[PDB]
Amino acid sequence: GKGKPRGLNSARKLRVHRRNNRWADQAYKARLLGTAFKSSPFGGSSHAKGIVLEKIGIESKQPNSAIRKCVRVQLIKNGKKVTAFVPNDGCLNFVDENDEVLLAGFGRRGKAKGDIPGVRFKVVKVSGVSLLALWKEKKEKPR
Amino acid sequence: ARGPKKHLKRLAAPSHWMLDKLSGTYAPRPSAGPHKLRESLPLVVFLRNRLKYALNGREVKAIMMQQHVQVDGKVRTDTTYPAGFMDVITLEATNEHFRLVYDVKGKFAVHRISAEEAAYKLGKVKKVQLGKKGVPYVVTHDGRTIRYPDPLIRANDTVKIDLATGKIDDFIKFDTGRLVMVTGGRNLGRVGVIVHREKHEGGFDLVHIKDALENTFVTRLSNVFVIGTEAGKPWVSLPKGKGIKLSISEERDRRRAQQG
Amino acid sequence: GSLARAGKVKSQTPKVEKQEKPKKPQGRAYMRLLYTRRFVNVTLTNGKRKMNPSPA
Amino acid sequence: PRAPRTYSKTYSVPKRPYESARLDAELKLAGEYGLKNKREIYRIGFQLSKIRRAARDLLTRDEKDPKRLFEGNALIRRLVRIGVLSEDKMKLDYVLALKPEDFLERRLQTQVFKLGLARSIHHARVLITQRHIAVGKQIVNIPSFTVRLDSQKHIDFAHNSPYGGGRAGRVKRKNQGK
Amino acid sequence: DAVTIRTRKVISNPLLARRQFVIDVLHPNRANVSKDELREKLAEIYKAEKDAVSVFGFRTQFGGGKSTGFGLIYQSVADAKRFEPAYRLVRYGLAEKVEKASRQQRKQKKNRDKKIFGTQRRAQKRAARRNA
RNA sequence: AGGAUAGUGGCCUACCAUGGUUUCAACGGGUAACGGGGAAUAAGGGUUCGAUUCCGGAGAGGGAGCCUGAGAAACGGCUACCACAUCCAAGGAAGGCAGCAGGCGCGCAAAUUACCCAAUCCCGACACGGGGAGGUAGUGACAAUAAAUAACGAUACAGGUUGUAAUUGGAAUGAGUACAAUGUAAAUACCUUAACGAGGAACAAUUGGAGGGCAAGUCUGGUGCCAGCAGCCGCGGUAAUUCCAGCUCCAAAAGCGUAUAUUAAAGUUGUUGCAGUUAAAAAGCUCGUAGUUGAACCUUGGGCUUGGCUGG
Repeated sequence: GKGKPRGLNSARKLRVHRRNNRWADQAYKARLLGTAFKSSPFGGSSHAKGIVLEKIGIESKQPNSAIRKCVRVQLIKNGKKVTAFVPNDGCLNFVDENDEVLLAGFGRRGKAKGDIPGVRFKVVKVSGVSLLALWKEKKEKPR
Repeated sequence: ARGPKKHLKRLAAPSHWMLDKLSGTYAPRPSAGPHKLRESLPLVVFLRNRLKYALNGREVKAIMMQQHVQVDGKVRTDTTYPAGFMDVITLEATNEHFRLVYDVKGKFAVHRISAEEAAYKLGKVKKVQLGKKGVPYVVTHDGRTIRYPDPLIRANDTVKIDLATGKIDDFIKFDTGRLVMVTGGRNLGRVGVIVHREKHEGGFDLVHIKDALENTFVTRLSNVFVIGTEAGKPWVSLPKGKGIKLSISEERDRRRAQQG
Repeated sequence: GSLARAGKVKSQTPKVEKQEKPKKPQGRAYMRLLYTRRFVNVTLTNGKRKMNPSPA
Repeated sequence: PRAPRTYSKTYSVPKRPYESARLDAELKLAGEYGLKNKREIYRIGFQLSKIRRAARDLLTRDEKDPKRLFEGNALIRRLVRIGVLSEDKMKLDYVLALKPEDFLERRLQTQVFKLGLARSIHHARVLITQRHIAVGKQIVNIPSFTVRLDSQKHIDFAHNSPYGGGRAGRVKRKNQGK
Repeated sequence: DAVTIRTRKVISNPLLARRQFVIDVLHPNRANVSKDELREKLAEIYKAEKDAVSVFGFRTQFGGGKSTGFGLIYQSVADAKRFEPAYRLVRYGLAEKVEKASRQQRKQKKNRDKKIFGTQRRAQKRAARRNA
């Protein structure tokens, strides 16, 4: 009989069984445990500002061979230190030590993207100016 | 919370006033008076939204402060005075007399009446009991207290108030075959005769009413108002439509024929 | 890894100015332009239809 | 505060953005009727999708049902009134058979061109937008204005338009005035 | 150029000693008709005093050539001055715009007077004695 | 039984019994929890959200206690303590923006220290006063609606009677500006409307892409496992369809991309509707209480009369 109760008065057994078994779903488990609130560097936010500690080059994973140019950022809201990628050919020169950078994820929702090891965030703005605007010479860095 | 409310939000006003959503934040809060807040019609709504004599709330107050508006034969200057079912509104400057009777669509019809009929009103007897010094009295649906009533009058009966002396002319006993208008619920405004009264001790008595088109509906006894001694003999003029509910298809057919 | 080569290729890419060209029509006119270009004067190569044929 | 004012979207985008069959059909349909963009095609499909949904719900009800008879006749009457549904197809089964080209036929832009007031469908839109076309005695400058059957005979140039008996326009007055 | 005025939804309102109606104005080859000119025209049509006629709330239809508003005709100029809003009488020149301080100044003066108990003359007399 | 209360009541007191809740989940803990009307998405069933235009509750820095009053345990009332914090002549005195506007801080994250009681309504001894309640304007790409950025001829050619590709014309119009009138409490704006207002009509549409998924290049130059791209698969080591650019093209367009959450896709939470020999997963095996679920059987058939609605 398909291994689940079918009786008309077995709603409690069906309701409790589903409730027990949704904990095997990591999307459901992460939402109720509040893991983003407790464990995520951003604390559940989409973006987070921070201060650039140092510019660091990270070697890509095999089979790729390149130096992915990231930065070490200490988040203002909680003091946590994360590594953030600086996209676009030569945008590392727009980012200096002790600058305020706005970060965002890679879109893989907490996982590393591509061949870049251990990096889960990217730089969106530096010194309040869009990194894309700086790259296309639409704006100049205020310094 | 700490005391009585004095405001009425526009969205929370009774729907039968037919107020528009966007004209403002508030609606006229009816004053305390003979009729309940939810089952009343403030004179500001009647004089501005219904008759359109006044263009705004400032003007309706100007109208009433000149002593023009009378409710039940007495001058009222309260713009939010809670006029209700069977009340008579007199504007002798325009030589007009209105009675607030529900139409079949659930709203208070603009029902003009003659001066002779504007000299009385009907009231549903809510309770009969003895006052101080052992004097019996009757409480009607509009909060009136009439002393020394006819000893045959009981609750759910209808009395005819002289409305100038406040006395009782005569009454109608609540019984099978009496003409009735429904004053509450989704059958509000319908007119029919009592077919059978079904009693429920400790609960709500139900009345079975048959329409003039032999449609039968059931409603609570508290929503039943006796208005006539038999079918086709009401003690007041009924509004246009005679309290007969038509289906939406019938109304659509009637409107097509009326307009060609 | 060394950070000295950041922006190497973009810096040494020879600068080429955009050739000045007439504006293309906007809005309803552009849909009109695309519609004729694809359904009125059809440029199919006997069943071979290409949006951007490279010169060959 | 004041009661909120209702608003709603009047279109919906396709689930698959890139599909040559749908892309070609839309562009072919926009070119025929001189539409500005794909949203004007999404709008017709959206409002036609909900006409069908209403008709489908009534068609699941039993015949002679009061709601099916009342709302079904009303829905048929509205579609017949704007000329989308033919007078011999008042059955609520032909409502499901309607197509987006039926609605685009009834636009003001389409009717101006098909009445000979414009050289092409693209000439029709600019005539409408430039306040030259009047329906009845009222100037309409909305190309998507859906022409009713009783309004069909009263589409003409505005009485104060240069093409309809008004004075000469800005350009002519500057030229003949020099 | 041949201004035509139509009145509809006319209601006789002796409660406010006036007649009230909706005004339709046909003004082809004309931007619109000024309120002052409509009051003159309405007074002639109904043989009333110009100062007893009030019009307001006009809007021109899309495409022009027609406007719609609201109009009042009182039984007398005295009745108009009694029931008309003040701002409309200022529009018609039948009254003078009352001159008062700005809303900020009136409120600030009111709150300054809340700090004085008794007459102002006593308060300033006492202040002079204190500072002398 | 009393006391207290506006009044019922372990609400409190005295005396007396030993009761009351709980695997149908009590009690405790968590909540990045005010509840609901509702919102998003949705074939159906569902999943997620609801501080926030309405209703109910609670609070006015944190507690507690009260006065007045019909009504408050009120905070634009008082009293005290705690924490902040203002003036001081050092003796003292005065505080409470989770009202409106505004400032600091916090941060990814949010507007004017503007005008008015004209409307909606409320309050008062009141036709007259007051109302940052409310309305009006300012900022406002939160979302939503409609909707410009061109149209039509002639030549010249190509072309299959007419669709274009170019260089040649005369028309049309609102974006904008403005007399004015309207609008309004007064304005602004809209709507109307004199005069002005379009050829590169420079009055110049953008945002992302062009290996696949996925629509659109095997074009040209640059670099050479570097720089970089790339949601994923992958591209880049000297002819790179993927990087940096030019050209061309594609998609959506006054909008387009990115991040995060959520919904569908997900029959990958499965009641509808999953899987368990070998892919993850039948307890080592029996007993067993709650739970769930439990064979069949008791007025059936027949007859007569009649009302209505479907087809004719």
